[PDB]
Amino acid sequence: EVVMENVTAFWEEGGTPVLKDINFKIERGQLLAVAGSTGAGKTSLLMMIMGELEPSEGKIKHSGRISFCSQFSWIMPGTIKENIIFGVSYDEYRYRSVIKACQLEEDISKFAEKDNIVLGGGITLSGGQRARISLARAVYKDADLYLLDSPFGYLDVLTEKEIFESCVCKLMANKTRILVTSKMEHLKKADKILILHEGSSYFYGTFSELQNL
Amino acid sequence: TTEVVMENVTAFWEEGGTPVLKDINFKIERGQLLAVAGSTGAGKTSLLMMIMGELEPSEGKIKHSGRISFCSQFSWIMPGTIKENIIFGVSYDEYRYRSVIKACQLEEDISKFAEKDNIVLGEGGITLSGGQRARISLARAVYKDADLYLLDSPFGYLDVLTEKEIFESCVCKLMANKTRILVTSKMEHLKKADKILILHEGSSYFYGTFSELQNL
Amino acid sequence: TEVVMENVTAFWEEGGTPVLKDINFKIERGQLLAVAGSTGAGKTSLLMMIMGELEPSEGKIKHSGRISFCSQFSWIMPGTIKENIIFGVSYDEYRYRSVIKACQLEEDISKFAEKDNIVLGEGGITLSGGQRARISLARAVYKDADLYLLDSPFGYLDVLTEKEIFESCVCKLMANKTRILVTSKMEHLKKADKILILHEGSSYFYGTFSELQNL
Amino acid sequence: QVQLQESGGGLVQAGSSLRLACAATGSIRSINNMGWYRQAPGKQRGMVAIITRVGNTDYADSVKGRFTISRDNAKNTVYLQMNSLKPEDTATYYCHAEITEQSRPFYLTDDYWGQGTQVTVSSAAA
Amino acid sequence: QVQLQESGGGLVQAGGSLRLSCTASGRAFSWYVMGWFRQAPGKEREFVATVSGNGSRRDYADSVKGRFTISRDNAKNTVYLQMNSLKPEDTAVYYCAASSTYYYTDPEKYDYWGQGTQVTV
Amino acid sequence: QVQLQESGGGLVQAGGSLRLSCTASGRAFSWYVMGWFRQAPGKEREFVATVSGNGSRRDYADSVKGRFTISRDNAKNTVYLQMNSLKPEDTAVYYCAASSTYYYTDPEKYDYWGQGTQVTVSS
Amino acid sequence: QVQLQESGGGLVQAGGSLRLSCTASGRAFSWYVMGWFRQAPGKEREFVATVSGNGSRRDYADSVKGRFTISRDNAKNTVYLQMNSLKPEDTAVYYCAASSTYYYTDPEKYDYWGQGTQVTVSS
Amino acid sequence: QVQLQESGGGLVQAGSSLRLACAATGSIRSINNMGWYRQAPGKQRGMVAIITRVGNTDYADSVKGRFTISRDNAKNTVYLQMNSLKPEDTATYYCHAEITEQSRPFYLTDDYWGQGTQVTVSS
Amino acid sequence: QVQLQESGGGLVQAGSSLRLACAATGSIRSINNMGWYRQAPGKQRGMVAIITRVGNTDYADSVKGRFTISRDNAKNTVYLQMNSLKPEDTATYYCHAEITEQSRPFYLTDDYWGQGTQVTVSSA
Amino acid sequence: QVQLQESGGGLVQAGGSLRLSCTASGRAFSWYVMGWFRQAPGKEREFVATVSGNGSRRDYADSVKGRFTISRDNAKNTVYLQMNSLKPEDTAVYYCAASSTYYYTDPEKYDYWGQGTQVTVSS
Ligand SMILES: Nc1ncnc2c1ncn2[C@@H]1O[C@H](COP(=O)(O)OP(=O)(O)OP(=O)(O)O)[C@@H](O)[C@H]1O
Ligand SMILES: Nc1ncnc2c1ncn2[C@@H]1O[C@H](COP(=O)(O)OP(=O)(O)OP(=O)(O)O)[C@@H](O)[C@H]1O
Ligand SMILES: Nc1ncnc2c1ncn2[C@@H]1O[C@H](COP(=O)(O)OP(=O)(O)OP(=O)(O)O)[C@@H](O)[C@H]1O
Ligand SMILES: OC[C@H]1O[C@](CO)(O[C@H]2O[C@H](CO)[C@@H](O)[C@H](O)[C@H]2O)[C@@H](O)[C@@H]1O
Ligand SMILES: OC[C@H]1O[C@](CO)(O[C@H]2O[C@H](CO)[C@@H](O)[C@H](O)[C@H]2O)[C@@H](O)[C@@H]1O
Ligand SMILES: [Mg+2]
Ligand SMILES: [Mg+2]
Ligand SMILES: [Mg+2]
Ligand SMILES: [Mg+2]
Ligand SMILES: [Mg+2]
Repeated sequence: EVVMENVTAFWEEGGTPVLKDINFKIERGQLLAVAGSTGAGKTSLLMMIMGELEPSEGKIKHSGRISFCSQFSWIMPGTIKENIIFGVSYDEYRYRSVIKACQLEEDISKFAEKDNIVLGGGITLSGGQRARISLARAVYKDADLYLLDSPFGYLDVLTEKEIFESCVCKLMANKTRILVTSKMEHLKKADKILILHEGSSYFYGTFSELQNL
Repeated sequence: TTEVVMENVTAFWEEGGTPVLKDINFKIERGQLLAVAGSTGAGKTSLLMMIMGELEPSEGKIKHSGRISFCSQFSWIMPGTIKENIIFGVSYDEYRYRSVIKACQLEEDISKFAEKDNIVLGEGGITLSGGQRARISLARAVYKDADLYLLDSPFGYLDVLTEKEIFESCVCKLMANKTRILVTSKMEHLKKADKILILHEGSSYFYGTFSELQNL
Repeated sequence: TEVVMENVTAFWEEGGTPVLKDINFKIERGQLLAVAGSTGAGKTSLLMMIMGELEPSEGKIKHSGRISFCSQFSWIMPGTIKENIIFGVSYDEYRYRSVIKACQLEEDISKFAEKDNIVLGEGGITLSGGQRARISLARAVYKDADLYLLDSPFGYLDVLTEKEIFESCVCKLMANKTRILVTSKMEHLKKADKILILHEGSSYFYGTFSELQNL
Repeated sequence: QVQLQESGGGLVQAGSSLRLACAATGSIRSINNMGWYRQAPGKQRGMVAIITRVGNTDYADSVKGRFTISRDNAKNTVYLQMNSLKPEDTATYYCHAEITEQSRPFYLTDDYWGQGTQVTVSSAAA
Repeated sequence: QVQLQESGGGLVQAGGSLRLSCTASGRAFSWYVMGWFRQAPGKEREFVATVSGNGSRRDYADSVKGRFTISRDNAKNTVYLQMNSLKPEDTAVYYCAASSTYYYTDPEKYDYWGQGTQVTV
Repeated sequence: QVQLQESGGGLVQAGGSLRLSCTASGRAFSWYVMGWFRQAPGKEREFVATVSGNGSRRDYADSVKGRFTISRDNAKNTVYLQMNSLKPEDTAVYYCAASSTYYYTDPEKYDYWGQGTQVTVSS
Repeated sequence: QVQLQESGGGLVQAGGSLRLSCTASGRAFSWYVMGWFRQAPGKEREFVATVSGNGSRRDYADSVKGRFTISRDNAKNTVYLQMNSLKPEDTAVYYCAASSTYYYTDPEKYDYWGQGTQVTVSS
Repeated sequence: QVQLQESGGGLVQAGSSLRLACAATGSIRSINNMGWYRQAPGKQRGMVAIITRVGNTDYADSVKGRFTISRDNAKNTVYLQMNSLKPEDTATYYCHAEITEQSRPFYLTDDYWGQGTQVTVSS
Repeated sequence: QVQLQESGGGLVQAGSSLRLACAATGSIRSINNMGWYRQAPGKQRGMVAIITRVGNTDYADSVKGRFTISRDNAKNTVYLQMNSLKPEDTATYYCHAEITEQSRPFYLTDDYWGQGTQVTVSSA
Repeated sequence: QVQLQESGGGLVQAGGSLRLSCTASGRAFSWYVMGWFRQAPGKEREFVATVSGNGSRRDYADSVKGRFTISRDNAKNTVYLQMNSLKPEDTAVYYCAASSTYYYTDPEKYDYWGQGTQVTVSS
């Protein structure tokens, strides 16, 4: 599904490479965890899969159907429903299932207008509410590959636990997912793990291999 | 700040029919509170309609100094914010505004909203409770600076606890020096009235003070 | 004999210090009374009394009910500029456009593509302090009243705009209407018919500009 | 003589239903407004639901849609149908009525209150 | 959030038919999962039939399957229950309820309830 | 346009009581003057009671005066008819109707109508 | 709700001058009555100065009267405290608070509070 | 080896202030996210306030503006400044932290919880 | 008596910064509402920025966000921090102040003006 | 067109820490690239750190790298600068600036500027 071989890239010509000799193969329906220190090149790696970053050396292979969840939540003017469905056609089952999984039902049902409350000249949501709406939008989009760049960053540990278990693991169970996370709790459930440090791959393998210190 | 006088006043809604009000007499001095009590259909609203000129007397005479603010039995809300609904084309004064809200038991409700008084009313924005609607309607009427205040059953859709607070702090304290005509059938309200008019089927069954009513 | 005050004293809180102590003045029809004083003197409170928001404990106040009040603090309601200016009052183009001109708003309004049909929020956060103050003053002068109470309207205005507004609006447009202006500017005081100087609720001076000049 | 008597209270589980009833007895000429109020421990008494003689109803935001107020003008009784009970509804429920006594020469009302009925929503129940 | 009112109840001979209606007063009717529930004298409230906000999902109690039909009109803020071939077992107070939560048939998940209508067979 | 649906009809013994409801589906309910009309079999539609959009004006047929009460809930888009102390004369199909024109009791002025409910008063 | 953040505190020479600022984050800033409160070491939070939402009403503690000035900028969601002719008595943590209820000076009526700023005066 | 210790709880009157503190002790390489959670009787455990390493804060709607979360990265401590206390805030307050132990070869975190501090607000 | 003395003007390149300062000297009891104004050749004098004693500021649309007005009440000085200069800002900058002279028996103000400061912004 | 106001400046001993804040008042804060700039005595305004509108891009001057951290809160319209392990070299007036153009670290590309705050690092 997703393959990278001896991949290196630079943001600025004649600068330091943002990613240095990156190698990995993620099979269909697998969960790859991308861990690392701040500025390691994790987002930059996802930017490369999106084509926003061109490799100077190496090769990248994948199927075009990608749904990307940013580290930074973004909300368009309009209703909650308008924000989650976006371009995509509406299916009640898919919609209400995504909301449930992304811990949004309780928040939405607190409003009298429910999903029809205007967002963005309208209500202001919390960081967590915004992050949940952004993740909901990404998981609602039907793609072959899901790039989830630190979605739980502005979420409390209780909500994050519920979302990871019921959305990332249960709802998206059969889809190829790349999750940018540095949590052991998340890493235990990963098929493969990539640890980045200053553009370099410090670890690549299974959880058992990582466990064997 | 007005005198309200009625002398042998009778009126009809329909030509040649039954008179809605039969031989009405009363004199309300400046800054006084007149309580208008009666059974349903007695002609209470019709009496207020007459003061407003919407009902012309067939016989008798009515005298008053204009500048009248009227509070309907039936709450009405215009599209716009809470502030827009209360101030209603009347110049804005913070002290007067925030004092009226306090008196009309609206502060707590308004502060419950994140947008406070800037919340948009009507179908477009929000649906308030009967009590919230009634409070906003009364607030609007008491915010208007008039010489005479005609309050037709404003506490109709209010709970007894809120009604007690509003009557005491708004009708009695806030509007203390303004001439007021309050359509109410509550003894609790009647005890605080300067004069009391009791109507039954268009006729005046009682007119006098609370002590005179007590002696019956 | 439009506005008359006789031995007027009032308190905001019972048993407290009187906000206004033994106030006396008579403003004839179409005259300009300037109300000067230090901060906290009781100037706004005096206007509040004329409005009926403050009841005197002692003394008597006489005037015709038609009052238009301009607050020190600008307030803009949600709606268009025209909606804010004309407000409850009916629309007359001559009166509307003359008031805009006098209140230095024409240039600002014409800068917008939608002109007076530009939608403002509550508090007019889009507009500048001066633009907000001008819209508030425009609204007050557009209301047709017998008495105009202008409480420090030029507070958030530049000296050049204030000069234009004072000369063409307060003095030219409202020339035949009785008006009370809360101002501590000599430039404004010279054009006053009578001047009331308040200090800690008390009247320190009451008379003409020539009488004030001779002190 | 005017007596307001509440009934229907008790200890229930969360999610349970309950019907409170309050009847006006004695020399009652007429009653116009009736209502249900509640007072939780430490907290002040507040409205739950009110009903006009003609049947127009108002509700507290917390109870709107879950609770239903009704009246039998023939029986001089007000009812509170309490559905999907929450432990937040635990309080003493009071009944109020604006009653005109048969003795009164005119159609003038007086405020009458019930003694209360305790409603407890807890797993202590059956 | 929503005020519900049922109608259509009454007395009928066995093998007969009855149609119940329930109008909702409030915002976002389409968000709610509507359901019909029955409470026989001495019994608890049992689930009868449910409709998703969309109307896409309909579920029925095994006892009523093939005889009862649940329908919705979001434009009219109404939910209906067509009860055909009635048996004396169906004698109960029929309640109409709304749930703000997706896909549950347990009356414990339904927050807003109507007054109910007695059906005798 | 408004769509009206009545409920509350049925069989009752004389001296009894019945409450009819009528929900309106459509925009600007408050604009309409609501009315209750009864059609006795082999008789013309007769006016029973009317209520103004506001609820400020209520009018009743002489026959029902003092026994029937018309009420409105604009928030719930419904109009009600409380029929107390029923006589066998009141047996008819009760219709709910809306008028877009102000204050007429004639059924000719009402454009929108409901299906009707049969009310039967025995003994 | 409103989130408050004060700034401008520090060390000053007696008879000095210091200006405190407080920016509020949230809706309807004009609804809130803003106030400056000081907490002396060991003592309770004492009221210093208050501003109505409009800015029309300003009240000061007797101790600070004539030396301190409270101001507001609703467009900038800021409230200021100009502290002139400072004395060693004014050494305290200055808090900025918002009240959703009209016109009180008691800190008990203020629901939203800032982190505070230390302001020290030495003779 | 690594432990979270809460302090500052107790019985207070309504309107009172309170400062909860929670310090991370032991072999700490780094801490990423810190937060305050609460569990009232019968209700479930929920967030009060959370804080990122860089200082970005989020709050529960019920506490936003009244409560303030802060952190001292040097002292490995998180603080909850609880102002204008209401009897609705009575609950057990728990502290959470995403900690990287000094022993870990990579910058990977583990979830740590405190034992809880009881806060009781009387009326 | 009382004088207003501007300083800080000059010829700068576009994008440059500049700080104008204007101090009130003489017998001054108090100063209210100081401000900055500008007049380009041939055109009329208009506001740039104004400041109340308490510190509330208003700006011309053209300068809002780029220019910052500030005041030191102890020093009786008003300042105009002019950032990201454009050739449109070329004008004579005047300082204004509403001053109460000590001699005055009441708290009444008089309008005082500065001599002007020439600020010229070159494209090159 | 945003009005910028910095706070948090002052005196500190070397090796110390200081946190600067900058609130911007105006529309579309998220459009602007925020930046911290320092003006050393005798020197021109030099770039310190920058943040893109949403906060995805952060860049620092080589001299401050690893010691200073730039952060943003679009909900609060504020930008922060955490200055750890200060050296006497960092003594300068710290300015907060907004750029309406995407991604430049040069102060010439920044149109809106704040008043500045003096930061003094002693020994
Ligand atoms: N669009 C861009 N153009 C140029 N450089 C960029 C761009 N986006 C990021 N960078 C730089 O590339 C480097 C890698 O940063 P990156 O966004 O991958 O951090 P990260 O690994 O995602 O960690 P974190 O998200 O936790 O900060 C950083 O130095 C960053 O400034
Ligand atoms: N505008 C009107 N045109 C014609 N008849 C009217 C009008 N208003 C009221 N009526 C009639 O006059 C009587 C109503 O009197 P009115 O409504 O003033 O009594 P009331 O004391 O206000 O009753 P309630 O206590 O219900 O408000 C009724 O017969 C009614 O039909
Ligand atoms: N609405 C009010 N309610 C109670 N007290 C008030 C009210 N308005 C003002 N006061 C008090 O009475 C005094 C009157 O001050 P007032 O505002 O009238 O003076 P002023 O001349 O208008 O001052 P300024 O020049 O600041 O406007 C104030 O010190 C204040 O504490
Ligand atoms: O339907 C008749 C209508 O006319 C009355 C007459 O008193 O009142 C009107 O009074 C003035 C005319 O001076 C109108 O401008 C006003 O709108 C009417 O209210 C009254 O019966 C009725 O309202
Ligand atoms: O808070 C008291 C209140 O009373 C004053 C004094 O007259 O003005 C009120 O009086 C009018 C009636 O003429 C009310 O309608 C108005 O809302 C009140 O403001 C004033 O001090 C105060 O507002
Ligand atoms: Mg990144
Ligand atoms: Mg759209
Ligand atoms: Mg009436
Ligand atoms: Mg409007
Ligand atoms: Mg004043």
